[PDB]
Amino acid sequence: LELLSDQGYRVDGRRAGELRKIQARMGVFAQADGSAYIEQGNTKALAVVYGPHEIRGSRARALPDRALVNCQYSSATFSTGERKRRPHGDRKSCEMGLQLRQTFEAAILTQLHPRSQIDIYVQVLQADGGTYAACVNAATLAVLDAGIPMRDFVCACSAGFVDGTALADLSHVEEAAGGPQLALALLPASGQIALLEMDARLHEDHLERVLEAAAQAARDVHTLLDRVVRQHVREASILLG
Amino acid sequence: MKETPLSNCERRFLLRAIEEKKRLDGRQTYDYRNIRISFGTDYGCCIVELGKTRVLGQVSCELVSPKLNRATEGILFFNLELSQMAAPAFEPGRQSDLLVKLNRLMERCLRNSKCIDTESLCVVAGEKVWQIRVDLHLLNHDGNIIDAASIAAIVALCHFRRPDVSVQGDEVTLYTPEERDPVPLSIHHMPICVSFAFFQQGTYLLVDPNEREERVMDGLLVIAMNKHREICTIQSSGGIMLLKDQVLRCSKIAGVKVAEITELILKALENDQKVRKEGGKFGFAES
Amino acid sequence: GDHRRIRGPEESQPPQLYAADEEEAPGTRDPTRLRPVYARAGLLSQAKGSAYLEAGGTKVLCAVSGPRQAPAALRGRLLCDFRRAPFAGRRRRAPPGGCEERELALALQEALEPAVRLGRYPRAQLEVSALLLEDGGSALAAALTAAALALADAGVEMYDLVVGCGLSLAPGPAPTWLLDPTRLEEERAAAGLTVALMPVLNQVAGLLGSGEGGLTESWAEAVRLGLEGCQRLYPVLQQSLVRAARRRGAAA
Amino acid sequence: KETETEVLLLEHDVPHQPFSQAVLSFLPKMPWSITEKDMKNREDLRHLCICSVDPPGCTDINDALHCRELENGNLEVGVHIADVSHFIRPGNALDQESARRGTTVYLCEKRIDMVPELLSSNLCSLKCDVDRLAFSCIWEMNHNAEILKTKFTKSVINSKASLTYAEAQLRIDSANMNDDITTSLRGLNKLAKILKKRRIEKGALTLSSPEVRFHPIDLQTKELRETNSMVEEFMLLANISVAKKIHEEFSEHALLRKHPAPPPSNYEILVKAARSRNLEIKTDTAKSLAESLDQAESPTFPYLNTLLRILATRCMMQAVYFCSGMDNDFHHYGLASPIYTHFTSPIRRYADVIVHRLLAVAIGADCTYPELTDKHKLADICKNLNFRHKMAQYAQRASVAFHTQLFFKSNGIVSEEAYILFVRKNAIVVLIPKYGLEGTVFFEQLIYDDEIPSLKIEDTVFHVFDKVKVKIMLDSSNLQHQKIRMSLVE
Amino acid sequence: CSLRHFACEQNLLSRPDGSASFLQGDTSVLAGVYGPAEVKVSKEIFNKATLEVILRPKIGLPGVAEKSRERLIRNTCEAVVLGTLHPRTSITVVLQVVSDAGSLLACCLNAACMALVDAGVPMRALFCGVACALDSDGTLVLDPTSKQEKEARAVLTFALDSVERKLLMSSTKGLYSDTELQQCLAAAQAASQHVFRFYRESLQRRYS
Ligand SMILES: [Mg+2]
Repeated sequence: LELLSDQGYRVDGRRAGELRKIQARMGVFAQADGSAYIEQGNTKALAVVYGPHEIRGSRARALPDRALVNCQYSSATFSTGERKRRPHGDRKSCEMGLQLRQTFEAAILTQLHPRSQIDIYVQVLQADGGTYAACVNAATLAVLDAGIPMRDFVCACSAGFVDGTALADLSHVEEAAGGPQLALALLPASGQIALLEMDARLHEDHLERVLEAAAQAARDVHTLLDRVVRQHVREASILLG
Repeated sequence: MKETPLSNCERRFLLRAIEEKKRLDGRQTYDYRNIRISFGTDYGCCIVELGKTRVLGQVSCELVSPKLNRATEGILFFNLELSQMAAPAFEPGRQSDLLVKLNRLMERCLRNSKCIDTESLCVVAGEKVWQIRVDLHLLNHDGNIIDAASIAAIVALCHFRRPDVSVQGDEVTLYTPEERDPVPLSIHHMPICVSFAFFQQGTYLLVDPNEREERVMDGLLVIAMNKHREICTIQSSGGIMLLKDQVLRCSKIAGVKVAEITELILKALENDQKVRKEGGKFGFAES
Repeated sequence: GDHRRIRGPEESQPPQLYAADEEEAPGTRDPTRLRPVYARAGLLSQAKGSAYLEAGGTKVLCAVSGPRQAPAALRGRLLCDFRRAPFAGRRRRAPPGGCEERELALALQEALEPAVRLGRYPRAQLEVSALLLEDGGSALAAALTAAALALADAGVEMYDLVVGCGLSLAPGPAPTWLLDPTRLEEERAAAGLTVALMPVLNQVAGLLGSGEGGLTESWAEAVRLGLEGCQRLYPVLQQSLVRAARRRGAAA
Repeated sequence: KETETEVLLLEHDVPHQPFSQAVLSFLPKMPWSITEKDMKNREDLRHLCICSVDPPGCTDINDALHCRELENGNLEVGVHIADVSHFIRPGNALDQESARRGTTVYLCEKRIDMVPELLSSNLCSLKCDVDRLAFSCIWEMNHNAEILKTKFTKSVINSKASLTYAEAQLRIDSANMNDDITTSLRGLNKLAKILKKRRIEKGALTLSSPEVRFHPIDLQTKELRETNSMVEEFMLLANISVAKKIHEEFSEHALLRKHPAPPPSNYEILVKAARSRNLEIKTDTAKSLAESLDQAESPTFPYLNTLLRILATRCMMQAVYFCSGMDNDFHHYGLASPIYTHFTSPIRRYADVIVHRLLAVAIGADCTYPELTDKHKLADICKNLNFRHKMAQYAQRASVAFHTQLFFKSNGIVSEEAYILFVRKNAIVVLIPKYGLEGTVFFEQLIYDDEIPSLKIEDTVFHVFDKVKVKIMLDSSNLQHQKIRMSLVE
Repeated sequence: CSLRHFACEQNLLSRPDGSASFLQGDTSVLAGVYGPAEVKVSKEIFNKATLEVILRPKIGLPGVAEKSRERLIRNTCEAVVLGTLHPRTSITVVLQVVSDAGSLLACCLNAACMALVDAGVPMRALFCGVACALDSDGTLVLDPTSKQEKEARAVLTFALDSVERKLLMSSTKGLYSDTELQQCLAAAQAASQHVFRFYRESLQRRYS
């Protein structure tokens, strides 16, 4: 086992600056107002967005100014090789919920749907590294499929640091090694970050590198996603007339 | 109960005083409040109060069967509770979002940064290992927690001492604080968080925000650091759009701030040891 | 560790599993037989309606906390809490449960909603609380019957009573359907079944079953047999309710 | 240094931990004015001239002496020890943590104690001009030093002086005269010399050994002097008298120490050596040996007798504690005395404390207890104590070795002279007096004479007591066991 | 004295209505009160204020014993505090155990009382809490230490009143007898006199 061969290659067979082929789709479930699917390698996220609809049991939380974003996270038991139970209610899925919520409340441009729930839901079927970013991106595609206004593709990805270099879009192996991994989600058009999570020890001068690397990886993810979205829109319009 | 609403008067006044770079109590933007570190009688208790925010920290030990994946190194159990005396809204089982984010952040910061030696505290590899839990309790809520919680956990885990143990084969012998002198822990580096607050989408940034400043802010950047300039965690919350240079500058700030806080902590422990070496069950340090 | 109950040991296994013996088998008996039944309504005071039923080692209570404010939408409700006392059965289980208690609760609700008429109890939820003090055989059926008695006692309206009956299957070479069995005939069994009906209008209300095996014709014979058993049992409950009403007339 | 020290103390199991809280508790609070309630059973000698001799820079001073003239021509000599038993009463945790620490280690720089510095240098010690408790053994003698009347009394005294050996010698024979100290010191060194030569005639043997004690600009060698032999002779007399008493009174349970004489299969090397160097020796007993070593001198090797003294000390067995019941040897090779038990330094030993207790109960100034007669427990603790003294010796040796390594690192000295002691096939042991060091040198084709211990190379021959210059190169390949190495030249 | 050096401090915390740190010897409790405030229609009752106490140690989680103790304190306070003045509102008393060296309740009660005072909440009479430990030999000790509680066969926490020095609460561990109960109660009354003198000194110096 190893992470960076002296030549520059990884285990999976890709250099540091590149990533794995995302293969996506938009329109999985029709009984909803917006759905998506994404596989950013072996990972397999699945998003759903029940649109801006009425609040029931008002319970005096229907914001009158803006809309009410309610995003729920879930990591299936059979996601990891080690089976686990209680995927919801845990102290980690709820943190992921907070994160997704504060991202999309930033992006989703709620000032136009006051007193209304935008219900986002995310289920992770398979996890092999980069488990948050796949979900961010799937929920983005979902939102778009639901014609919900939103400032920009909020594209996310992860970076890491090994042997004085920066890796893009980590997997589980180098994610388990314990090295610093920095996940983020930004809005490309403006160059602004909507989220910045990070967990491990490393020096400071080695920050700009992984930071810009994650940013560029997110730009690439943006390219791929937007090509998908354009194919989808084109096909739909053609079928309309 | 419920928190009293915020008047538009205070909000506008605060935003303007920020525009003009004026805090309320009279300090600058790149300044904390006078943080006091007070100790208890029992090794492992610390009350740290920054300005009005008091937080308590206790550290306890146990011996237990470890978990199979790691049968060599021990365990560590964080928990932070928001006592109803901190503020009215802190009813039990209601303000769960804040609990969750704080606890995950603190776990991450301390555990995954490898601040202590989970290996040194092994006794019988497979049968019995230590288990160090740390309970932080929020007493008064005026502004910045994460910093207080972290300073408390650190002062504790550096001011705690285990009941010594002898071992031969499987024969394990525990002893009392009166029969031998308890042994301290093994720290490698003391991280302590640093909290920045963003105003007007990213234009202005403050340090050690009070409660009102937390109510009229849109974004929060937490940054964990050491005296050796080693990022341990950084987190953005509040749904805010920042940039690169902002985090770079905030880091160059956290450097100095953490250096100074660390100097203080070390002085506090020194003074506490001196006191107990002279008769007295307390220890006090002031910023 | 639960912080709402006393600090006990982490785990605790019973001694039986550490025993060494071939437990006694029942043997033979009259398949179309019924155990002696003691049913009385009006036991409890602080409850609007209560009932108690004993059939062999079976000992069940049921209480009805009456209407408590909470068309086809302004239609009543009844929520049922089945609960076996931790001192019933060879093994001990913490009070909470969460696996089979809820299944049998669903059963009770599905077997009671039909009989009860809830149009006359709108915007209301009837709290039915069953309690199984001792398990000695057909349990869910006793619970259905006891809840029916408690309801009819509190004076909630209905269409007819609910009579239950439990059956088992003999794993012998000539498998016969064993009626109203014991915990031994039920743990040494291949298949189990439970019927519950309203005998006047002859309509099932909720049934249930399971099997190490079986087949259509066998299950059908089981069904009709349980129906006959419930019919033969109904009069006891009738007399019990009459008796309780007479005692009420006596009190004033 | 602060790592190697702890490492050797962890390997030799020498407990280094500081004193626990429970221990400190049983100590006395330290306002300590002499309590005249415990002083009941005891006496008052504050009206006495006392001058405790003490090496350079010590703090656990325990012994004290005096020699008071008496009208009848006789004189009363008296030794005084710190009566620690009153502080250290049994059944405590103090006693347990002092037993485990069965002796006070004295490394080249520090000292691991057996009783806190408080009770070791502020209360029990016989500090100057401060009334301190004590046990006392008094004899009456004449100017030929034969005991006439003895006594073993508890008391409270007041040391008027805490001297040094050099200060002692100059106060003795610097022509100064005073009614306070110098006359006592002179009239006591006299009896010392008389007893010394008398016991030498009694057969007890004297020896020597390469002992170097570091400051560490340049190391130094311990220097002999009268005062040391004086105090030693007096303390040996005290130990022997105490032993005779506690034996006559207790013949079942006690703490004695023996020196099992060596089988003659060990002297044969020294015999063959002095034979190849035509000095005859009689190894049948201790006397024959000793009275022979004083004759083996020859002018060609003025530094010869010392080598044989070492070569002998390489043979003697281990002197060990034991109980008077479970054994019946009661014979000490070295001093030629049959019985001997340590009694002077309890601050530095625990058997001394147990002896204080036994002797005090024989005097009647103490109460018994089961763990004072139970031979089993006493034997077990005695075994522990022997184990502990052995560990201490090993540790101190390792420490001096470390300091020599460090000094050779700072100063790479090479090609210093050396004499020879042994001669073996693979290696040739060697001795350097300057640095007080004995070492080995391998040669890995030889000629190995064993009938006469010698080595023969095509060019030369190696016999004992020859000379060779050597270069000391320390190898640090394995930072564990950074080991010296000898290279030879002539 | 028969009992040990014990001090207090008022208005520590800025956010709560009234606060009090009460320590005696080495046990130190910290109390914070939220005065008449909101209460939902489920918890409230006309013509009375709902008093709710929540006590939490500094280790583990709160289980059952702490709930019993906080019921005791709740009902004691309902006994002294006036609540027919502030109906349809909630008074809340939070207790935190900074340290534990025996005589715990005897400290929590005093701290609760001082906090209620600082919050200017209408009380009918002060109250106090003492703890008396009966060893095997019957020799009692007031304001015990954990050693004295472990080495003893009975322990008795008494919550007394100030007007007529009655017995508002009693929580006992161990098994004891009648005469011992009576005599320890008298000694508790004396100790309560001393505690009340102390309260007066503290408040005199607080209003100066
Ligand atoms: Mg001396």
